[PDB]
Amino acid sequence: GAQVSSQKVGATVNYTTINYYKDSASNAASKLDFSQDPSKFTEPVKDIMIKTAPALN
Amino acid sequence: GAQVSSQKVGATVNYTTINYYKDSASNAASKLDFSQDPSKFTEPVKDIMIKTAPALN
Amino acid sequence: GAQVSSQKVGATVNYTTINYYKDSASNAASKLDFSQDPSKFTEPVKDIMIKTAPALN
Amino acid sequence: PTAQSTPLTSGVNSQEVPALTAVETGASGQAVPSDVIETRHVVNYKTRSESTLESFFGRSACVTILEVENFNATTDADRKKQFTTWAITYTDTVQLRRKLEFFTYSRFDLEMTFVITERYYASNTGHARNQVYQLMYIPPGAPRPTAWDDYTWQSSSNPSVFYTYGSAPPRMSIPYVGIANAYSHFYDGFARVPLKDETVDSGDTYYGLVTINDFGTLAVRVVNEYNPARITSKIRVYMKPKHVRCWCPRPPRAVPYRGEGVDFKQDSITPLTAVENINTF
Amino acid sequence: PTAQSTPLTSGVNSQEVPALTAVETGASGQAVPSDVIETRHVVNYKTRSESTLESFFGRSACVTILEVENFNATTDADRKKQFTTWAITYTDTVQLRRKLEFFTYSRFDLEMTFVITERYYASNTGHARNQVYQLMYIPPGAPRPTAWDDYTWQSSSNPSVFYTYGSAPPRMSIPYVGIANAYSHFYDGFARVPLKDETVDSGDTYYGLVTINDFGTLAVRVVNEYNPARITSKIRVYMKPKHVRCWCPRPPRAVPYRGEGVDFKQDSITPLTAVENINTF
Amino acid sequence: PTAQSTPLTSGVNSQEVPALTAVETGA
Amino acid sequence: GYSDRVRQITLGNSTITTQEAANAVVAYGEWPSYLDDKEANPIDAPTEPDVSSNRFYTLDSVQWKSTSRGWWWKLPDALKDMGMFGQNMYYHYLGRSGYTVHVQCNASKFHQGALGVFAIPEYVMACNTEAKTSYVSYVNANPGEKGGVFDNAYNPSAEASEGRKFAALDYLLGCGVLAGNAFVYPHQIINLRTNNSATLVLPYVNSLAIDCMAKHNNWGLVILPLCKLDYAPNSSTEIPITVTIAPMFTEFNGLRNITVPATQ
Amino acid sequence: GLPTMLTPGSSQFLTSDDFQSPCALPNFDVTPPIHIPGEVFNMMELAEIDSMIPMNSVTGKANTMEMYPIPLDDKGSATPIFSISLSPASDKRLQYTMLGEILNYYTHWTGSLRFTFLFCGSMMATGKILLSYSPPGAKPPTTRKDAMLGTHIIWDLGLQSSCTMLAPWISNTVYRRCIKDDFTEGGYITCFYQTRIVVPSGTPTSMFMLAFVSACPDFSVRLLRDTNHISQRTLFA
Amino acid sequence: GLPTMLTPGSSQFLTSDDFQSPCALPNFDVTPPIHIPGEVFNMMELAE
Amino acid sequence: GLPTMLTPGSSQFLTSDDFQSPCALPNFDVTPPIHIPGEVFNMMELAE
Repeated sequence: GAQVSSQKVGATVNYTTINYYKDSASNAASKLDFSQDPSKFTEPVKDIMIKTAPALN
Repeated sequence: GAQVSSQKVGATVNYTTINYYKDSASNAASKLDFSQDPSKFTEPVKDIMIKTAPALN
Repeated sequence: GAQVSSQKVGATVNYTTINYYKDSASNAASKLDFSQDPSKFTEPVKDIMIKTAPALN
Repeated sequence: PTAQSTPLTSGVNSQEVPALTAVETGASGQAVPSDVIETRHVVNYKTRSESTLESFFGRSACVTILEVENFNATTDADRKKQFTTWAITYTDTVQLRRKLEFFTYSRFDLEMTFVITERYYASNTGHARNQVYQLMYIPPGAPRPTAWDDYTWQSSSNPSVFYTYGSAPPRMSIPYVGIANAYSHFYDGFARVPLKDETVDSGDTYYGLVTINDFGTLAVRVVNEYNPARITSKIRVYMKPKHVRCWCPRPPRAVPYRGEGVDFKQDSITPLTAVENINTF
Repeated sequence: PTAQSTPLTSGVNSQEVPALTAVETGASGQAVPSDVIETRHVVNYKTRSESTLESFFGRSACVTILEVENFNATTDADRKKQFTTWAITYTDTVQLRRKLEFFTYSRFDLEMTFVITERYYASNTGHARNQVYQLMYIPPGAPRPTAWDDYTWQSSSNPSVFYTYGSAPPRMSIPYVGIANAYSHFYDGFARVPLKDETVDSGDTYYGLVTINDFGTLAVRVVNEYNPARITSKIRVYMKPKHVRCWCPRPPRAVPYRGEGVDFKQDSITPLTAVENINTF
Repeated sequence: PTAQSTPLTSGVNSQEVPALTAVETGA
Repeated sequence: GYSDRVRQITLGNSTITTQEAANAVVAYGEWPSYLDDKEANPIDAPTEPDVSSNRFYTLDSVQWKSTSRGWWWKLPDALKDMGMFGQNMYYHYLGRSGYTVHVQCNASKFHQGALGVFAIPEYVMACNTEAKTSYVSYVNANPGEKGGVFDNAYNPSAEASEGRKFAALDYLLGCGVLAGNAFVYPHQIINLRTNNSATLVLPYVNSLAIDCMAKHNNWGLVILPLCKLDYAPNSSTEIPITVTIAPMFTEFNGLRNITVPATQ
Repeated sequence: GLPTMLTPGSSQFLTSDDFQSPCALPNFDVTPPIHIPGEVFNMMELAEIDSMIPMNSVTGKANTMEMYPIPLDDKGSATPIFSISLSPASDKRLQYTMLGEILNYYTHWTGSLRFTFLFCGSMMATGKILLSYSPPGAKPPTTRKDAMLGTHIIWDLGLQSSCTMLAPWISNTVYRRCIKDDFTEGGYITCFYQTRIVVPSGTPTSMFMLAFVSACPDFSVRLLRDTNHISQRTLFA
Repeated sequence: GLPTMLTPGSSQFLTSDDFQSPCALPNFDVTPPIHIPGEVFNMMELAE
Repeated sequence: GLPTMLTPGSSQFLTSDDFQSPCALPNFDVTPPIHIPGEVFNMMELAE
């Protein structure tokens, strides 16, 4: 039961992984999570502010 | 001949197992047995006692 | 080229074997041979003797 | 396969009375919060995975410590330090024993592991080349060594493990070797029936498990011959029950052990510390 | 999944004014170069792969240094050098701590790694056989050792690792063991509510995370008995958070720590070096 | 491939006499 | 209208009634049975004496006083001289049996007290000398039907021969465990305001399919006063506790001449 | 010779590891299993069995059979009958129960606790008794009017000999620690006469009840550890 | 015994490595996750 | 260089082990077998 994934591009671009232990805590690093949305920190406003519009009416 | 199973959930969630030796005694721990029924210790009575009913008539 | 067999029962009951060397002499122990027939030592008589019959007539 | 969730219940005013029972029956109390209070719904994702017998017993535990030495032995008592023997059992220590003794019977394979450690006995007698240890399992009936270098150690049929000092702790598995259908942690009986008017002495005969148990002997030596420097070694033996089943639960040991049996010691049978008052938070 | 490309834009002469906003709203500035200059098209192939939490925290970092020794201990204080205990935490050191404290809450598995080093204490007291170390994790409640060779070390249920000197640094994984749904790096509260007119002393009670945190004890010893030569050892403990999630970002620590809490030191609260002039390139 | 099981038998009163043999035969 | 307070048990030519029971216990949820062909061990045709031995034998009664600390019996031992069960036991090398245990103790609506009745597998108890370990004589370990008693004191004997008997210390259940946890064993309680009997049905319990009965007791029967007897008009009063036990599904193997154990 | 490389951990002996090992007795034919009554699969099965709390382990009675029975009488006192903290692993009385003993092989616990009480007076005795569980954070209750503001049940004595009070899982943390610890304190269990015990003449005016404790089906435990209830100074042989 | 051969790097401890390791607490049931406000995924979120 | 990790037991010599080992005489042509009377397969044959 072997997972095959793309490896990080450097300067035959896949790598193989088999988990050997029965606890997820034993596993290596989580695969890259590219999730993001800074709006909750950079723009947590109740009413939408369109950039091109005035922030205050 | 490789068994693939779910590993214990921690904080690619399968692990692989191959038995290398010819005696079962050599094998690693038994997979989690969630069997249970405490009735033989907590309620080993001959006649069924319904909780909501009186225990004695 | 992997052989898969039942392992000896103790108290996922198969094990895998791959021969790594090119001479059979290198191999591990022969799989259990349950052949037997003690008649050649316990009863090597020319004429069949039925247990329930007399051995001598 | 999780522990139980709590349903959404409200109150009652009913002839159904789950809060009352009668424990004279042998039944424990069965009522749960929903039976006696208003409860919300709570989904329970938590499991009892770590309290399965396999999890509970799934540890290598120290069960004894042996000593063996390697020096030029002139006297008779010094010759007996060149090797050592041990009756194999779980009872020399208290921790694993107590856990096993939650149950009357049990059945499992064993994982034996050893941790071997050395020290110099003195500073001014030169040095000592790296030592190889032999741990031989001597099943009941097989001849036991009288010297560290006698014929018994050729081990043509006994299993032996040769360990090189500094290497990874050695380890092997043992099957369920019991001659019964399970191991007994308790045996309320004797090894033989003493008969009427027999001459055989029953003034110094023993009782229970000790009279019937015998798993054999572990013999240990240093395979090396003596260096000018005397080296004393310790062998810690570890056991892990695996593929475990157990039957007939018992109360746990409440007071210090004093033997391989269930006897207790007079100065050590007061486990509880008294409370100031029955009302004391 | 890359960082943002720049589009081809030219100028404007418009009632749309993206260059102006009002940060009173709580919103940060949102404008980008294309909004306020003429830009060319630039395809951006670059990624933020190395600033993901997993990448940011994906290092084994030293979190403490322990000392333990192995010699013939006559006095009481010398007996206490034969083993050592440590309250497990990320706060003894500053580097990882500061990185973790970018966040209020977090949740992760741990990779514990150890680096073990020895030296001789003096030259003229012979030599010493290769040592085996025992690192035992003692969860809260389990009995703690009072001597290097007492019963606690049989470790029937506590996890222990036996390390042979010279071998690869030992390593194990720990799950997310928190009793909450995440670890708290900050706790603006107390372990209990002091009530009116109670005799219990609240003149020497503590505040915040220290009053509620307890991950247990790491106990360490040398399993060997004393050589004529005294050997002192150091155990460096390393932590790597893996499978990481974090919540509620905070400003980073700007000034030296002085405890396990957020307190600062009077002689060390001037992080900035003054500039010659507000106009200074 | 096991060692031999024991069948359920009761008694006999028969001219068949399996209890007697003659080991002179070599058997 | 059938209540679980009224019950009748018939085995062989013996019948028991009770009108103030408290259900009945089937130990570990398992009724006794004969030994299956797929679990058998000795190969000789077994003897199953059926009704001659599978019947209610009634032990000598004991007296419950406010000062009483408890009573114990072992099992097959309490029945070793009981009619045909005893003969079959001693004529054979091997034997197995289940039991119906019926403990009887009636009083009045004005008495009070509670007896814990426990059936304990492999009830190994401590010896009474600290010069040795596991040091109990066969004769003291097997008192027969008269049983033994608990005490609230532990006075191990100096010389090794004087304490070749059980140290039946009540709060340690005679075996180094707290008596309050005896409820993990099959049990009932005779609480005088509620009931006058306890009934336990026991299967064979052992690490083997069948064993030597004269060597090995499978069950211990323990009766501890959890709450002491009390009766206001006369607290020196005593009420009897009577123990009646029936073997069930008895099966014996390895017939020979009779076993006659030593008596001193 | 297949190219490999050792990683940290190599050659170490972790007592909680889970690896395979060669059998010292190859081809060993184990003794065939047979059915034995009373098989256990999980330690929580045992925690769900009622065991007696040594509620009255005061001086003179601790470590005797008299530590178990809780004194009662017909005099209708306003003081509490017993009081005890919900600290099932740490408390000087609860820790010696079967549940408490099991909890001391673990670091964390969660779930509801079932306190079941058996009245052992005469049949002629009647009474009503209040059993309370007050969650933590306020004055510990020493009076009935404070006890009844918390979770409680009023027990009427009668043909049904026993009454079950629940201490439902009410906690800030998802698990509590199996040690005395203010952060995971569990609250207070207490007991009062709701009316009083009443008897006629010819009847004992003082008597006892027994208190049992067991875990409910929502109960679970984590983080196996060594217990504090057993130790040794030298080894037996 | 399958023929292998150790390569350079063997037994070293690189602090930026990414390997598996045996769990010291096997079969541990982690505390179920719940939603917490303000989750962060990338440090660049904070730089913005 | 494929990442591995040695477990307890490594380098030990258990006399009852069952592993493969390289042949000191590779490509050796064994003497062809022939039938010999009285072959034994199990020691219990002799006990009978």
